[PDB]
Order: sequence, then C-alpha cells, then structure tokens
Amino acid sequence: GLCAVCGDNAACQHYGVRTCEGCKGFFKRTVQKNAKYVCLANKNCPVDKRRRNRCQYCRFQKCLAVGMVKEVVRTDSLKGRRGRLPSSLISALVRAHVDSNPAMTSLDYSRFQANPDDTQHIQQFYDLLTGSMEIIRGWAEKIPGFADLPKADQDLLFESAFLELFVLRLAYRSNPVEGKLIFCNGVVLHRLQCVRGFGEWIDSIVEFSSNLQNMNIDISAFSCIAALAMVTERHGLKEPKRVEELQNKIVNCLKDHVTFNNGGSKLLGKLPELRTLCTQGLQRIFYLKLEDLVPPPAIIDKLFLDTLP
DNA sequence: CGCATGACCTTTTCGG
DNA sequence: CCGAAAAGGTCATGCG
Ligand SMILES: [Zn+2]
Ligand SMILES: [Zn+2]
Repeated sequence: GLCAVCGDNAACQHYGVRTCEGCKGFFKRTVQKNAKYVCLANKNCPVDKRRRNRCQYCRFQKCLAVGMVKEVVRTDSLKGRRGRLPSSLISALVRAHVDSNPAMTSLDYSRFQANPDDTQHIQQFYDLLTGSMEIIRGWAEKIPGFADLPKADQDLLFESAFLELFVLRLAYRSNPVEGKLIFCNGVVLHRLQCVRGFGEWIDSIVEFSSNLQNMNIDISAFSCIAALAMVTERHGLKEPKRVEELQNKIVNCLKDHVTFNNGGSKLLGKLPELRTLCTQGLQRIFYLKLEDLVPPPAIIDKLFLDTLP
C-alpha cells in the first residue's frame, strides 16, 4: 500500500517514484499527448484511491509533485522501444506578515539613545537574533502550503532563508531617515547603539532600508517578496517540484496584484544586494567566533553559515 | 458509441 | 542461462 500519488498498492518504481499501475498509466498517457487539464476549484482537489479519476488536472499536479519525471517517458528515436536501455492567497500572505510584526503605534523606546557615548552589548545582539527565529518560523508556517511540506524541507527552507528574512523585514519596518532600527519585539535603537554588536554591517543595512523604502512598496507586494525569499529551490529538498509549484503560485499572485491597482522588477534588481548584505552578516559572526571573547551560540553560528548553498 | 481507465502482458538490460 | 526491475503494448470494462 505504497503509492506516492493515490495510496493504492505499489510493487515497483515508475518514472522515478513508487506508484500504482493506474497513476503509471495516467502519467505515461498525459505526457505522450502533451494533454492539458482544467481545474473547476482552487487547484487542491483530494486525490486518493477512489477520488483520483475526478479532477484530472489535480491528479497530474500531485504526480509531478512527489517527483515523477516527464523526461523518462520516451519520444524521438526511443519512441515505442520497451525494456531497460543500454548505458485569498495574497490576503493570507499579508495576514502572516501583520500578525508577526509589532503594533507601530506602541513600540518600546526604553533603551533608545541618539548619541550613546561591552560583552553585554554583543549579548543583546545575539538576543535580538534568537528572538526573531521563533517568530520568523511562526510567519513561515502560516504561508499556505508550507506546513504541508516534508518536515525535512521546512527545516532546510527556514535555515537557508533565516538571515535573508531578518534583514529584509528589519529594513521594511525601520525608519532610516532618523537612523532608527525597529526590531520584531518593538524595541527601538539608533544605528550608533547597534554598531557595538552588528559592526559596520549596520551602516550597510540602513542604506538598503533607505533604497527599499524609497520604492514605496505596498504591503501586498512586500508580503509576496518575503514569501519568494523563503519558498525557493535549494539543494537537499526531498520534494523540489512541490516547492517549485508553490513558488510559482506566489509569483502569479504578485503579478495579478501589480497588473491591477499599480497599472499594467526594480526590487529584484537589488535582490542580489540582499545576498551581499547577508554575506557581510556572516563575516561579522566569523569575526566574533575567531575573537573567542564572547562566542556566538551554536544556533547563530549554524544559521549564518547556512546562507550559502 | 468513442474514449479513458488499469490489470496484466512482452520486451530489454544487467550480473551471478 | 534466468530472475529482477522497469520501460511500452494490449485490450476488457465503465462512463456519459
Ligand atoms: Zn497511484
Ligand atoms: Zn481540481
């Protein structure tokens, strides 16, 4: 009772996955004809042993997800040759963003200082980072599709994107015009307070924040960008195509929105600057590790090394 | 009817 | 040789 698609009896691998003779036949025939199917719902129909033959579109979407391989189906020179060969979404994305950041009408200025004038300051740095991990995982689990993924792939997607997200969010909620950094827990510090912990990295962060805010990005669009930062292809994914199909929903989600209220980009034109910002982060953690004066805890060390392939 | 379905067939290769 | 794995081939059956 082993079939990755419909859960029927499976006694072999066909086109890459453990599959029943049925889902084998369906996949073969689909690809041989280039056939395209029409969902009469949300593109999420139930597909199990009895219901499989109803929404054809949704069966062939689940086939593709668990890892079945269009390429294995033979054509051209290998046609008819048998045997082994010789060798709303947008609303949820916004809700998830809003429930995970603090009420801007009630921040905390208890520590703020526009002219501050040591191991304690480096500790408070690690605390702001460890604080954001619980919350950014919270955010991720509320992206539609993410908690349906394999627990392995969730953990991989989170560790790969944690630093890219802590920065991107910090950059979108802070007030750079007044040198003001606002964290997830609503604390407020001036760049010059932060320099003790972040290093000169912070100056690079405030510059990004300037650029990003000077594009006046509405919350619906930011809400999608943050999703595309996390839900992306990575080495180690047990089920890539699932992650690929989800990324693809979110993109078309973002397109539909821009070709509506904003008329018929420049942001992704500095999505490379974000990756460069993050390496600058890693340089800082390496410095603190190697100084061995107050050492980053394992979990920090791990998740800064993990913003490379 | 004409067409999808799927249980069960034959074909190919490998390695002991 | 001959079995294991996994490609396409062959229809009888069910559907609308
Ligand atoms: Zn199946
Ligand atoms: Zn469907």
